[PDB]
Amino acid sequence: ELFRGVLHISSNILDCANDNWWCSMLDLDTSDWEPLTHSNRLMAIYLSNVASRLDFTGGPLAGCLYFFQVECNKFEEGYHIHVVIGGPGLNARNLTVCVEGLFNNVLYHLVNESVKLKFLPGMTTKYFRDGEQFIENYLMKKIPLNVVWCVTNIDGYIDTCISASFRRGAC
Ligand SMILES: [Mg+2]
Repeated sequence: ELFRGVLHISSNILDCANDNWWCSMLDLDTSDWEPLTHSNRLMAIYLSNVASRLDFTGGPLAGCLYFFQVECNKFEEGYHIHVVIGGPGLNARNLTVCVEGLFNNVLYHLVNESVKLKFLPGMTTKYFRDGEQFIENYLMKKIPLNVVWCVTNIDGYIDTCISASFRRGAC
C-alpha cells in the first residue's frame, strides 16, 4: 500500500544551484530517452540523489518502496515531482515530515540559498492509498519530455521506467 503526493519546485530554486549540483558526474542511462536539456539534467541529478540517499536511509524511511517522477509544469514555469511511497514505519502521521526532510537534505547540498519544499498529499475534501494504481494508470502512461525524469526501487519498474519506448507503448 503506497501513498501519493506532490512537491512543487519553482524555477527560482534552479537559479541557486551550486557546484555540487551542476558538476554532477552521473552517467544517466538515456539509451531509451530524449536528450535531456541542462535543467532537465539538473532535475534528473536531483532525483537520482534523492533516490540514492533514500536507498540507504534509516528510521521510518528504511525498507520503503518509492517511485518519483519529475515533470515540467503544464501551464507555468517550474517543475513538480509526483511522489509515490510506502513502507514499514510509514503512516499518515509522518508522511509529510519524512518526505520534506528527505528531499530537503538533498536539496541543501546543491543550493546556495535557504529553501524549503512543501509536500501536498493526495486527500479528499483522508490520505489516499492507491499509489500502485496511481503509478500504473497515470504516471507510467506519460511520454517524454512530458515526464522529465523518474527514479524507483520497485521491482518491475526498476528499468521499465526510464524507457521512452515502453511509455510510448501504453499510448
Ligand atoms: Mg503531473
